[PDB]
Amino acid sequence: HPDISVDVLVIGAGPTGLGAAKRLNQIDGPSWMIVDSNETPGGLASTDVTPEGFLYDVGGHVIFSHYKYFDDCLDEALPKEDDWYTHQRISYVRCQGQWVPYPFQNNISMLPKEEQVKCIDGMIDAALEARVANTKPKTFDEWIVRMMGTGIADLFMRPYNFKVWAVPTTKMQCAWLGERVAAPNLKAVTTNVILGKTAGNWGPNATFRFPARGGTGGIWIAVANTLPKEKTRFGEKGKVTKVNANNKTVTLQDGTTIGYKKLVSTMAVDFLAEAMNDQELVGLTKQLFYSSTHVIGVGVRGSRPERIGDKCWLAFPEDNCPFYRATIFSNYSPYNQPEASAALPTMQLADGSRPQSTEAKEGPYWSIMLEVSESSMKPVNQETILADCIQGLVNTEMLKPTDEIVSTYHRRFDHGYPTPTLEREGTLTQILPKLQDKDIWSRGRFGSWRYEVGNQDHSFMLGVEAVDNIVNGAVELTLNYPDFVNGRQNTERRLVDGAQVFAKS
Amino acid sequence: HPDISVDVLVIGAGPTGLGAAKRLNQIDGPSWMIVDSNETPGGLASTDVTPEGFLYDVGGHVIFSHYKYFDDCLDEALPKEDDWYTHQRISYVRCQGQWVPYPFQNNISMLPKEEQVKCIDGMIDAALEARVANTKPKTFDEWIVRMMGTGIADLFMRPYNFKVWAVPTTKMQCAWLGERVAAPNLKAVTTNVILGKTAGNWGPNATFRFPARGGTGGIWIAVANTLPKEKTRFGEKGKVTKVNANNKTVTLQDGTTIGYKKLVSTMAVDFLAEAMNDQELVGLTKQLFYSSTHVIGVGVRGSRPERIGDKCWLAFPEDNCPFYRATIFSNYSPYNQPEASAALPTMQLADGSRPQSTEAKEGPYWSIMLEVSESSMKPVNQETILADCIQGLVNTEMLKPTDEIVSTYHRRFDHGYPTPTLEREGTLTQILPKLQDKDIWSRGRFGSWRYEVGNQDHSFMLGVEAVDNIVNGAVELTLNYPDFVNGRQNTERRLVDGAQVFAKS
Amino acid sequence: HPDISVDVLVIGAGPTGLGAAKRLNQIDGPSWMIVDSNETPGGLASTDVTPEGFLYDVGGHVIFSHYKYFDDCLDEALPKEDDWYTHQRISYVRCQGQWVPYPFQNNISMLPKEEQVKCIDGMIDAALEARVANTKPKTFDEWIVRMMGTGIADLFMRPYNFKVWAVPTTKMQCAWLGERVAAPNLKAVTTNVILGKTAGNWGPNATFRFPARGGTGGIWIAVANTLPKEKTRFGEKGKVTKVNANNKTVTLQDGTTIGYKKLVSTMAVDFLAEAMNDQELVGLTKQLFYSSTHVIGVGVRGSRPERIGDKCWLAFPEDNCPFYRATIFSNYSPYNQPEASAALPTMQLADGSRPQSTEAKEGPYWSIMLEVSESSMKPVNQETILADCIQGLVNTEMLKPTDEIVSTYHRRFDHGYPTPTLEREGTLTQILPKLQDKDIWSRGRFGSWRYEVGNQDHSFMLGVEAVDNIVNGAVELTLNYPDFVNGRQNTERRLVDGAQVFAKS
Amino acid sequence: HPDISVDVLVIGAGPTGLGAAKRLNQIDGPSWMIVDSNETPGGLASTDVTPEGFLYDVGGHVIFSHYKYFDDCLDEALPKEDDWYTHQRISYVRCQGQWVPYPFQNNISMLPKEEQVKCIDGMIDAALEARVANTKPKTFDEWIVRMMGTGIADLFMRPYNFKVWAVPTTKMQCAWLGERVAAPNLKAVTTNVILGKTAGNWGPNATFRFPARGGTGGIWIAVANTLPKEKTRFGEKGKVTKVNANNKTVTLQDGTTIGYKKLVSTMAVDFLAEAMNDQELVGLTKQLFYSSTHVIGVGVRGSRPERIGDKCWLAFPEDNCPFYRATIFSNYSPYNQPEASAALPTMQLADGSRPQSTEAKEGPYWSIMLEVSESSMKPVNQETILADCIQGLVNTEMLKPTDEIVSTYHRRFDHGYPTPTLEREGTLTQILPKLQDKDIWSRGRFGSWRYEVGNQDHSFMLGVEAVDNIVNGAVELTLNYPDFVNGRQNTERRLVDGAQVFAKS
Repeated sequence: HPDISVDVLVIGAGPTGLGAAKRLNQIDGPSWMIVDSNETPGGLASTDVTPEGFLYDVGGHVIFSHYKYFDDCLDEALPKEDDWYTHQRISYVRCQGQWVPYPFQNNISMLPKEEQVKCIDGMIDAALEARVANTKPKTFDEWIVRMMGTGIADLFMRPYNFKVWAVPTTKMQCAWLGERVAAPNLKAVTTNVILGKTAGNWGPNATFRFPARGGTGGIWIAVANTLPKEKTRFGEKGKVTKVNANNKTVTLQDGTTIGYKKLVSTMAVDFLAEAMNDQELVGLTKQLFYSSTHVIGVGVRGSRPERIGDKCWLAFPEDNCPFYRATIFSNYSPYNQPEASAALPTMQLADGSRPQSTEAKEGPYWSIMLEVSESSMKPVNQETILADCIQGLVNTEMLKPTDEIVSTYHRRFDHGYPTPTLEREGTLTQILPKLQDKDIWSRGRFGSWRYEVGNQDHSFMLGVEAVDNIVNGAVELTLNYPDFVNGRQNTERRLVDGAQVFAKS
Repeated sequence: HPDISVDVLVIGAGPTGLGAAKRLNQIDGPSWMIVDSNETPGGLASTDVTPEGFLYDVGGHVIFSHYKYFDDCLDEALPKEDDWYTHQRISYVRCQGQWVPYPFQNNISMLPKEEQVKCIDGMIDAALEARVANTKPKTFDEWIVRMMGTGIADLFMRPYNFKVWAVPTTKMQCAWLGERVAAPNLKAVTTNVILGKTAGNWGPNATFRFPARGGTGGIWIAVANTLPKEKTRFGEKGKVTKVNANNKTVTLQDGTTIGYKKLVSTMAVDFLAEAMNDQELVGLTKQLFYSSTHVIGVGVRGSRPERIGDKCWLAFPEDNCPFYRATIFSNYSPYNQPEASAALPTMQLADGSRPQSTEAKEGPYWSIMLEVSESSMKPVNQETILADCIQGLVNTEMLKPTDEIVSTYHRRFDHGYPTPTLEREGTLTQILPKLQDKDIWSRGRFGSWRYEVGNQDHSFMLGVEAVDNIVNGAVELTLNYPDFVNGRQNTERRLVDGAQVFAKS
Repeated sequence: HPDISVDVLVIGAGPTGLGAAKRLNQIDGPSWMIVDSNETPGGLASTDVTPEGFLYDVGGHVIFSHYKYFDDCLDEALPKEDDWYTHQRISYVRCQGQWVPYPFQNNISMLPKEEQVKCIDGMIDAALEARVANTKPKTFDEWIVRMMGTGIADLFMRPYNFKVWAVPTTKMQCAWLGERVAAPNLKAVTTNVILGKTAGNWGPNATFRFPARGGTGGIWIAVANTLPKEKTRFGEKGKVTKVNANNKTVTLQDGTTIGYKKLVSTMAVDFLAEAMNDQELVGLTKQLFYSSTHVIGVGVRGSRPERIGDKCWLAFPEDNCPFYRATIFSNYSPYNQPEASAALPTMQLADGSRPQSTEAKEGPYWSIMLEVSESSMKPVNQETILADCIQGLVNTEMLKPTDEIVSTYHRRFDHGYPTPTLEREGTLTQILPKLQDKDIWSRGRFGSWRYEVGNQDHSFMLGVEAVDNIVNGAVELTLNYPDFVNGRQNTERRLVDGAQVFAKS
Repeated sequence: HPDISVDVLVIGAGPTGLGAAKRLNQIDGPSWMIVDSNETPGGLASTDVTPEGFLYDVGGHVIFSHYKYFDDCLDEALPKEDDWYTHQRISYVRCQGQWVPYPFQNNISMLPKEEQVKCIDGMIDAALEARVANTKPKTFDEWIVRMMGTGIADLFMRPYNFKVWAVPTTKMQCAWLGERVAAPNLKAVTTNVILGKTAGNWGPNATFRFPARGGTGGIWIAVANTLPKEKTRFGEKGKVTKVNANNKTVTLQDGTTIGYKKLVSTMAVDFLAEAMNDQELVGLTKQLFYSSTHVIGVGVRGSRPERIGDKCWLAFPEDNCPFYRATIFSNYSPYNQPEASAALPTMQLADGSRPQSTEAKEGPYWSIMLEVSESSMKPVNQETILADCIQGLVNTEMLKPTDEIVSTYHRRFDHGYPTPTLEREGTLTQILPKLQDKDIWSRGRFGSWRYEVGNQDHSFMLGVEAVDNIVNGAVELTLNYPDFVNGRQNTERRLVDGAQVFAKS
């Protein structure tokens, strides 16, 4: 006899868990409950704030929704027109003193001519190989070089992805990138070079909306608030410490035990295996690879410098900086940093100098959010990484030596990226089925470990589709067919389906 | 106010409509009702009997299920082990006086060696061209030649498919055939030719089950039987004559009006448009192409001849018979024809002459079922078609001139096959969305006109999935993604889902 | 019995005939002589002079020597260092107001960026096609597009070659172009586009030498001069009017009969068939195709304009002028036009106006030589072609409207170019062996009709090798293997061979 | 001041040297002399005879002539039709108990079926690669696999050519094999397999003629006897022991010195280097590679066994015998072995037994000529090679254990094959130009070291073409352009050219 019993138990109130709970709440048939060890929902889509009042997401978080369901829930949670700000998807690659518009290969006219000649020769080779190709690429590296050619590969995607994944490109699968043939568009690349043209992959219709307040985490707080309070349990009181798969019982930190018939676990699957004391599953989940994510934030005094402008996020293939991505987070919402009348002392100059004065002076302020990856193949000195990042900002000309830093943030997230290693699927197809057999739907960015469906919308839907499978016999498409859900706008499943309509009648 | 009002109205009680009925019945949420102009459910999956006691399906009907849900309803309708007979999927291609095992190209070692050279030379060209191919084939014909080469194409798939579809291969699309690359397996084909080897694509793991009694129609009668009778209206009283899509009112032949919220229509969509008196839709649907099927049944006196043996169905590329397929229907079940003891007179010899005796004599009996197709491009003489079929049975040596025919059958089904013409999708993407904008789900063999998802299981699931889209927001996978449902085991959806389990508390 | 008897008779005393005569003379075995209807040897390699003292060759003649033998005779004919001037092989294509250095495709960076894009895109298609090509091209046109791509083909080689050959490129074979695979050097073309590089195919090591005096005609006058006079018969006295192959008898216009053992005929082979009164051969020779050449010469007052500079010959694909080639003939030798002190009146300005003043003014002078083709598919209006050419020089900015023309030249040459039509080889293979079997060696530009071996050195060597075959069993490499002789330095055969050295002992 | 002085000196009276002489004699201009260390001309084209009366060439010699000149000299030497026998070019490959008709790949239907499958699969791979090939093979081995596919390659050409060349196929170049594309005729191979055809590449047109008497050597004795005797010095008196390049003087065994103006040396070029005492040259010629040849001859008692029949020569890829080639020498001429009434004792039976009787018995007789290769990569035990060859004959079912042997022959020829190693051209293009600079035409099978022009006719013509270069400036086509001479009928150079016709007038 456990203290609580429900039909379906959801561990975790990240996007994936909140999805489950939303669908469960919409269906309102089987009983359910959601728990989380954090008092605040959001998981890796949470947001911190520095004591100086600079918000930081867990690194660059831009929403692109493949599902009208996701949209419905965001619209419900933040329904007002100024709950959101709309921006173009403006991104660039830092290469050889230049801000190269994404996509890199369409903009190498900004590079020295001698370099363009190397790139184009490289891609000519790739086009001619691609014309007679009858195998699929087996690694991320093959995919890159087949798609880009050697010169362009070496300039960007190759060193960039090591910096991103903290594993070399030769060690990753490439199926996760979808069905597009690994072949170059040689005409597009040569055309822009010939025309001396630059062109980004954004415009009036390639946008994203970002929450006005609270950062990305404001979304998930608001979504969570729509759920019936009593069916939630967040904080130390919601910490799962034991899962008895055989007895279908979960134990919490405070000794409270929960009976379930179906388990949706959105905690990391290596953690769940531990919570199960399933030795075999601990072995299997230890074979999975992941990188850790250091997020570093810098609050800078002054209005937005011309050189920064409308830039949103930025990729960094070169090694004069430790970060792989920078976000101009102050561009996402004016409320991601203090108002210009907020007085802050300067903490340091970007070159590391003490400020001439320690007096609190006003803004306006802008803000840079950096990401650094860590793994057993790429260590990160936690003591010096902030300074390395700030030096990185100077080296990349994001900051002048004189720019005034007024806030710093550094947090290290254990599970950051789940890595599409060559061995991933071989391992996941041993883990997920055994959990399934015990009526455990383990889902999410580290629930099911599949990056290609690891964004907020994917996660959210992984939870929804897990619930729909449990209840309505629906296919878990996001889980098992990433190319399908990413290749279409999923419009059928809505926050109001015909069931709720016919029922109110 | 209309006579009857339901949330969901289902028109038609062939496999599709029944699928919709069974899903509505299972969900047991929205009120629903199903109508049909025939007293007997089944549509083109029904079974006729001659006055002499020989059953015939609407042509060769062999179940291969892609879906667990479908299996669930069949198991439910016919739960006993002796409700079913299991057979191996044994088929042959009649070619140049010989029975060649399917797949044809793996068995051309039966042909004369000179012919084998031509065949292999053809496939060598196709192999060599496949190796540098950078375009998808645009027609059924292009597809066929790329797969097989000229020689093999001309021997079998070209003339056979004309005899099947009553249109030239050059007039059909090939996308309906799936995502498999149009390229020959040269090695397999040459290998069997070198080894002088024949090999069928059947065996103990490639089987089908057939109803013990009542033909294929018996399935659907039994599936209907599990529905609540009051929600069914089958016969003259159930014939739809008028659909008013703006009123969401249907009018039956006997004057009965049924008001609906959502319509699942499984009648031929060109008929639906007429019933709607929607001239725009009439014009659109008139642009679709279909063949008619003539079904010819022949009952023969005698134990099953050795030349026939365990043969199930048979393909006929050649001109010496008008039918494209023959089914040894007496192999599918002993109850498809009378017991040996039944006394029946001989109607005629297979060579068309009068029998030596007018007297009723005993069996055993066997039975052959034939399909002749017909279209505007392939007229059929309806007056000579029976004798032409029988003569064809003699020409192909399925019947000896002296064989005694004790029963004959001929029926013409106007909508037999929805033709994958080059124009089909262009027309359908005008029709199907325009109907769904009026909350009409037009689904099924001629409801949505897609042969590639046009078997009994497909149809059934088009009904099920239509309902699941209407009620639960499910993706209509079978409708819009034939390659997807056909390329997997569709296991998630069951006759008992978690919903029904959690409910029963 | 004939008036004259020799072992080997040579008809014609252009380069081919003189070649024969030179080798016969060197060998000094078989008796021989040479006739020509012209009192001045040289054929199409002769030179005219206007009454005003401007020299014109039969269009642009630039020697590239594939053979040492040819060099030896040229050296012997004109031994003095100052019998020659050396120039680099400088040449341009006129296109869109620009002088584009040859090779055209390596220099399209002078064209507008939008033209460049078109050019590269075309070449990218051709490169991709070449990667999977497994057929040789069949026509000149196919060859061109495979080498260059559409855009580049259309800018230069297609319309240029129509203006050259007076037949469309589609009507010509392409084997005459050599054995190089028809594929683009896409990398070289893009690289020069990217770098904004121009690069002409000339320099210190790509030169030609030109007679200091008498034009190209000076060469052959001086070569003929080394022959023993008594074995020549040049002028009216040497015109061949009848050839009796069966009798091995040639008749001259003055009644002189010459019996021969072997005939080397270098006259146009259609002319030979008429002289043979051989209706079969006349029939075959009429199936050959040739164009006529209009040579236009323009003498111009003034020191050589800077816009002209050291230009040698120039190509004109465009239809703003009738000529296909212009030669700055005054660059070849200072004695191709009068000294600066020579006094000439202005005949007309380039704009076509004739000035009132007959005042003879001094020089210096420069000189343009132009070529316009004519054929049955390309009529030339002889009455206006001079004025059209001159307007062409103004259209192409070679002449200012105000430039003063002091001399004009125009002459039509019936047989100008032997055309590499599709049918050429088929026809020649009937003609040349038939003549062979009669001991007639028909050789030379129109003797054997092969442009690819139709230059002065080739022609000369066709004579030499015909004699060497006749006397010494030598292979006629130049005749039957143009690729072989053009792909090597032919150094083995000299004006002094061992035979002569050993004999002088 | 030398003992004798000539214009041209020929060292060697093998085919190459005799060619030079024959041409020198024909021209009858420059003075000349020919020497050889052997009293009997022929070199490796000579014929030995055993004490028992069995003739043996230096292994299988079969004439295929690319030249009319060669034919002329042969016809002159042996003019009666009685002097020659004509035979169809009948050869087989010994493979797994079968005699497989050349060409091997067109006849694998004699092999087990399972193996035909391996072969065809392998060649199918090759055809698919060839369709997309963009590079020429770099080695003999790459050439073989690209032509034949793996399986066919392993069965024959790979193991065979190591047995022929005594170097692995990976060590040799492939240009020597000519300009044909390295690609399979897939349809020809599959066609014969399907049809079960065993088709030989010989017929009433594919013939060779072989001398009636004296074997191959009889040819060259007869050609030599046409030379003015006094200009020949053959035997110990004609042995060259010294070549002083700078004095243009040769010194003979007895002391006789000869001054030349030009030298044609047909001795092996490593021997020439030595005779020149040129250090640099010796170094270079030592870097050339060559295989030695062991010729084994077996005289057998009895009429030609049925199993042998009309076989001419036979190739042996397999490891159960040491020879690469057998020749049924008794098939070439009835005079290659004693007449039937010739009495001979049996030396041994083929299994090695002593014969039952020691007395001489009559014939008739037949005869087998075997070839074994030797090199630093493939030693040959000279003491046992005869016995191993005889065992080979039993192993290959060429001889029964009971077959009686009445003669044995073994002889080792040091310079056997000049090897087309990868390094061959690098070395030769460093040697021949230096000899050329000293007025030394080093020519022939080991004079110029090129197997692809290393047959009797090539060798002859190498000598002829060297003379014609020396005297008449002729191109040395056979020397520098093997693909050219071999790809054509060389008919222009005759034993009586025009020069000799015109001189007798």
